[PDB]
Amino acid sequence: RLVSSGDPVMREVETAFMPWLKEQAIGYLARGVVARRVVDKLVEDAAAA
Amino acid sequence: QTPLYEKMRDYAHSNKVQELLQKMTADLFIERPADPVTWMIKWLSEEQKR
Amino acid sequence: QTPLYEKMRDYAHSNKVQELLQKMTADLFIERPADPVTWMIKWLSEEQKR
Amino acid sequence: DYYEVMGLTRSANDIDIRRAYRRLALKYHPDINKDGAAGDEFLRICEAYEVLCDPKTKGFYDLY
Repeated sequence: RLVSSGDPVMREVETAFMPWLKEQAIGYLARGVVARRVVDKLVEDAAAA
Repeated sequence: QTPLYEKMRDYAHSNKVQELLQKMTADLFIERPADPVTWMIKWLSEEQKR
Repeated sequence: QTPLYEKMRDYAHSNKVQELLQKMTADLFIERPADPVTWMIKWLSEEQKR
Repeated sequence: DYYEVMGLTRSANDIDIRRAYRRLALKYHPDINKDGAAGDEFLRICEAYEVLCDPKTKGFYDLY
């Protein structure tokens, strides 16, 4: 009965590791946003030129 | 067979708890109280005094 | 012989004692105390209310 | 258990089971043994010999 209710040690550590993946994804998205802003500034300067 | 299950089996099969359980259940099936909750309390209280 | 065993089998395979003992053992394995006897005293004390 | 009721041990032979059931079921049969604590005893004797006189059931019981 006690093992029927409760844990696989692997999934619990894998779920603990997931926050790190989410943070890395957020950082990459921020990098992409910075790139888009740089491209917009480049377009404005191109029109001025 | 995770380390918890193995640790529980080691504790469950240890000497202290298993002999204590065997003793208690033998005494309880001797006396046969119609309210084992209290008989266990008195029996454990008298055992702990030693 | 059959009579001595039957008198104990009928007692021990009745619901009150059996599902008291099973829950007590389950909580004992979960808690893992150093000295089981006083822990069972406590558990029975705060289970007597229920 | 199915063994202790016959009095035998876990390593009993086939002739051992024959003899044990012979004496225990000629001592506790209702027509011979008039009365006493011989109600459950005869039934468990019959059940134990029925379980232990057939190798497939005997082995399946022995493992579990």
